[PDB]
Amino acid sequence: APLPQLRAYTVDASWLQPMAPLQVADHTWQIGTEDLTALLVQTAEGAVLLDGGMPQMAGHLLDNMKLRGVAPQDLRLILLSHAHADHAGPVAELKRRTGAHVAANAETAVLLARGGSNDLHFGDGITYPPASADRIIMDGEVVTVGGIAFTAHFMPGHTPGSTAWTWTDTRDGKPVRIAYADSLSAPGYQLKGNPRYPRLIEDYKRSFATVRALPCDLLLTPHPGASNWNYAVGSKASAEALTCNAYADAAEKKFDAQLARETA
Amino acid sequence: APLPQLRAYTVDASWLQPMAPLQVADHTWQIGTEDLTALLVQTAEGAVLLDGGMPQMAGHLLDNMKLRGVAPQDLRLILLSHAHADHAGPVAELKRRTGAHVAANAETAVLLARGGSNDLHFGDGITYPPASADRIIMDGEVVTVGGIAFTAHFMPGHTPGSTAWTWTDTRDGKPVRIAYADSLSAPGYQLKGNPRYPRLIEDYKRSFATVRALPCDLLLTPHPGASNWNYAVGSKASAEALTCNAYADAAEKKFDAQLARETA
Amino acid sequence: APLPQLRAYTVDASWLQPMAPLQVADHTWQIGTEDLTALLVQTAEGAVLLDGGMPQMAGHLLDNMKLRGVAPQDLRLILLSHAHADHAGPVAELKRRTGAHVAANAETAVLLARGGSNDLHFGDGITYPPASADRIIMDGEVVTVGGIAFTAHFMPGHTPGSTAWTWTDTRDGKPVRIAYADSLSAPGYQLKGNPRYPRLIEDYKRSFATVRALPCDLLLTPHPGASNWNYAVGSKASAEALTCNAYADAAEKKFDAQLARETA
Amino acid sequence: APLPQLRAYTVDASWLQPMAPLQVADHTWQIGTEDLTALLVQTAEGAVLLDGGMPQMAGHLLDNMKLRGVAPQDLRLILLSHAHADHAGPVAELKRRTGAHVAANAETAVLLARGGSNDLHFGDGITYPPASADRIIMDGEVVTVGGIAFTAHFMPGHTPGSTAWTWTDTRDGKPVRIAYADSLSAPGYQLKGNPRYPRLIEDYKRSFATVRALPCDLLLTPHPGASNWNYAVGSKASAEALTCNAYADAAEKKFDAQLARETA
Ligand SMILES: CO[C@@]1(NC(=O)[C@@H](C)C(=O)O)C(=O)N2C(C(=O)O)=C(C)CO[C@@H]21
Ligand SMILES: CO[C@@]1(NC(=O)[C@@H](C)C(=O)O)C(=O)N2C(C(=O)O)=C(C)CO[C@@H]21
Ligand SMILES: CO[C@@]1(NC(=O)[C@@H](C)C(=O)O)C(=O)N2C(C(=O)O)=C(C)CO[C@@H]21
Ligand SMILES: CO[C@@]1(NC(=O)[C@@H](C)C(=O)O)C(=O)N2C(C(=O)O)=C(C)CO[C@@H]21
Ligand SMILES: [Zn+2]
Ligand SMILES: [Zn+2]
Ligand SMILES: [Zn+2]
Ligand SMILES: [Zn+2]
Ligand SMILES: [Zn+2]
Ligand SMILES: [Zn+2]
Ligand SMILES: [Zn+2]
Ligand SMILES: [Zn+2]
Repeated sequence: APLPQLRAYTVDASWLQPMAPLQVADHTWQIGTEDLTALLVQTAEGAVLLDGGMPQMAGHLLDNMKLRGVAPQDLRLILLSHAHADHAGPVAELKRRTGAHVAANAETAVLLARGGSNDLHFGDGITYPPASADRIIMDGEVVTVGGIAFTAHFMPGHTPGSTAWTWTDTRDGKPVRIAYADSLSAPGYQLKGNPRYPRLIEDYKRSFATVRALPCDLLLTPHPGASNWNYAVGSKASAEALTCNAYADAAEKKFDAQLARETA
Repeated sequence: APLPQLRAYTVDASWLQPMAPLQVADHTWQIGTEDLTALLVQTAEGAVLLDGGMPQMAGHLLDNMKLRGVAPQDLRLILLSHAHADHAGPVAELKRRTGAHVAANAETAVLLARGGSNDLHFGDGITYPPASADRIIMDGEVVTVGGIAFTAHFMPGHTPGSTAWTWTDTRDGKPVRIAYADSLSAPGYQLKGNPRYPRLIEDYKRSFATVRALPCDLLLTPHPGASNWNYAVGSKASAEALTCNAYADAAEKKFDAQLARETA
Repeated sequence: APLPQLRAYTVDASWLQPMAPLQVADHTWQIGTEDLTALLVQTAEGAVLLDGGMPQMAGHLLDNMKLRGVAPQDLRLILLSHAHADHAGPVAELKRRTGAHVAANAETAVLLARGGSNDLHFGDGITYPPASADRIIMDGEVVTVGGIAFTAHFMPGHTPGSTAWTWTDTRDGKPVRIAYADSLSAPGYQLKGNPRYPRLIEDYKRSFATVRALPCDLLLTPHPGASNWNYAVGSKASAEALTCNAYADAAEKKFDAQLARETA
Repeated sequence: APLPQLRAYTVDASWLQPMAPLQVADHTWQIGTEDLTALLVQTAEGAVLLDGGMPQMAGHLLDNMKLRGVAPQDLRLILLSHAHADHAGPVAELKRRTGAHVAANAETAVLLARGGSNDLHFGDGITYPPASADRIIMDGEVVTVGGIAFTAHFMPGHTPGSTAWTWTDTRDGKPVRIAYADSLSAPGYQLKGNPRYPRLIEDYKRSFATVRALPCDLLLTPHPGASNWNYAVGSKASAEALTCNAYADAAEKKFDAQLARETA
């Protein structure tokens, strides 16, 4: 009886369904797929990319950046929510083909440095090509590119380096405060007494309060369904979107019920 | 039409067929599978592991080390031939569970650091968990562990960091010079005018002469069939084994014919 | 007028005054200098080193380990308080000459990876040879070596990766709870509105409460004077030592006065 | 008697004497100091920097790039000769403040990754802030930026990753072939039987032949005096400059005499 074969990381087909650039604000564009968020922010001095999706999406992101008139050498910075393969997949290839830098916190940098291997909950099952972080950022730090200020807010939980990014854009000249909050889920995580993450419950709870207090007029999440975004219906995508309170309060109820069912 | 799914790195079943420790010399043991070489060298001050095989072989290697009376903390050093997933797969997990160090040259270290991603010929198709090299070694350098001296011989070709290791063991008190030479194949490689490896032909040719001149009374290769080793027949495994000249001369004939067919 | 010359990191002479192993508990030994703490813990399966001091102390640490009958290959693990040159200096050389692994959190790992360069407060003025962390640890995680359990407690402040280590030893068979807390000082730090560390005050305050609640019957600090340890007087070294409450309460009073004087 | 203090890396004052941009060709500019070469190549799609000099020269390089009308975000690539502190010093700071990428071979990347520590000949005496290489290049590989092609030529000797860069510029429309060859010196190196570099003599000899055959109409070196460049006299700087043959033949005579005196 031979040893088992390696198994690839397969996802839903909608996660890999490419879409054209859907506009969020005057400078913010969704250029990922129907079920994976990849945000582009075009400024006067360059573009900024927030997350990238699956590893095989690198070419699709570049095609959509070309549609927005953004050349590869115009991408200045890559920001991340958390360093899992379904969000930070193409980061390594994007750095090679765009000449961009990656800014992330220490926890996301070390997870990105080993390509998602030795995950606290997933082990080596979800692995992507590794990449290095060029700039380490702290909680509440401000990253400015082309006059647009990106503020990081640590929200540990899904990964130890989970980060929410908030910035202020315009919509026909009216200022809108966009908050890109990371996921607050724990799919199959051992919450109680996890040796690889002893203070996991304290971090999740403290992150729920963090998401509630985010300066936010419009919320987006790495998975659009988590905040009731529907990238497929085009104009009416943000119709039934959730608030920061509604998103954090719904996520905490799921966390407590899962925590209660774990004690069984 | 969605983007294609990720595909895993599947191999022949014999590459994953575990085997018990087959003895090579007084201190050298094969503890891998039937078609993947993993050499253990037990010394008075600790053990040395040469290659590890597929990524899912980490547990099998530890079980065989236990059969030889080698505890995890007794593995002192990990040496490599080249940093591909079918040879350096479990290196990252082995470092975590054994407290061992990895010695490799600059070219193998950087390929091991990115887990085989961005391969010169394979791209991101064959990816394994990344690991870091603790000690960088040069061509002709001597690594000593427990009185046994391991000499490295650079043989660039299959990978830029392909390394042959030679050491002198005993067999019932009689000194035997064991040479562990890396593969000299180029499966699907573009040999002529490869932009990622311009001087590839010069390196292959120079490596053929290197393998011929290795101090060698017994030759082993990462794939046992490359030197006509048959780990399955136990005692008669080294019966029809090849010499250093026979192995290099057969590999060069295949390289030239492939090079001639490439010009077509 | 030429550009200014590089200036080395010079310290007090007592920081570099070697001392013989002074015993703390049945298994805990101070093997550093008179004004720099380097703790050795000898277990049945190997030794553990906590901090190392200045970069030029690597040879002195090895000599003292030899006096305790600890061979270089017997050092299994290196633990750190924070990755500054006066505490993590010889870590890179120690890893080369002992075959030991380093366990630290993400923030200490990335600072250790760049050798103290690009410090949040010191820039590139205090730089030491870089080293890599082999195992990343989380807050409250337990590291066990030879039956002795080391519990990490994150106390961000002096550096973002400042860590206190607590373990339970014996003293003539009587269990003693030793806590090795990191420094709580801010020599020349901008506390209010520091762009490289926006939430610095929140981390310092939260760390003061962390140090107070440490399970501790005997406290040691990277600088022995910070807890009124006097390694020079031998037996009477722990005579006037401070408690966890006394150490945290004295450090907070200095932090608030410095914070009040900063607002001037 | 306390342990000795750390000593900084002090150099000649002329190595730190800033100079204004002296023009080499239509697109090539020397923007370093009087005795340290730092070459800037302005193209239509961005600038390229070859070497940077001492670590404290980062601000001077940026000032000279501003004089050439090159903004920090316009520096696309950093190329190196070898990763010593007097040539790759400011690379880490330049990457932070310019958003540029670094391309170097495996041997230079690993030396740059540890900031010059654990040098084969210098140990930890010459240490600079570490930086990471974004793109690994092979011997004879071509790097193109803005239509200007940079060809790498490995010349191991001074360091294992010593690289000569050759490109073709214009001078009033007339094509000039510029070769930037690395140093061929061995100041205090043990040449014969060096355990850290066993095949050092073979690499030096093979590199002498490499420098002779470089396509070169104008030669520059990291230290301008090595090729009889005098950056101080402005226009007449390249007056008494050496050829590729003259530079390699003079360096080999010094190597053989030093090798003969070493055998004494
Ligand atoms: C590693 O990627 C994830 N997990 C998986 O794909 C497998 C392992 C699974 O358990 O379903 C992960 O985390 N995601 C999230 C998230 O909320 O971030 C959700 C909702 C589920 O999908 C991705
Ligand atoms: C990356 O692993 C290898 N390649 C593959 O598995 C695929 C990609 C394939 O082309 O067959 C690779 O190289 N090997 C060698 C070797 O000689 O080293 C041989 C003989 C073929 O198998 C492994
Ligand atoms: C980087 O090393 C330190 N700082 C210096 O040496 C210079 C920069 C200085 O400002 O005096 C640092 O932090 N230490 C601590 C500590 O409490 O950790 C104390 C008390 C002061 O000494 C070391
Ligand atoms: C590490 O920097 C160097 N060495 C020193 O500065 C000290 C250590 C010294 O031995 O003089 C080094 O190599 N250089 C070269 C070169 O040719 O590259 C020359 C000519 C001498 O200066 C620099
Ligand atoms: Zn995820
Ligand atoms: Zn996800
Ligand atoms: Zn291979
Ligand atoms: Zn193979
Ligand atoms: Zn400090
Ligand atoms: Zn200190
Ligand atoms: Zn040099
Ligand atoms: Zn030099």
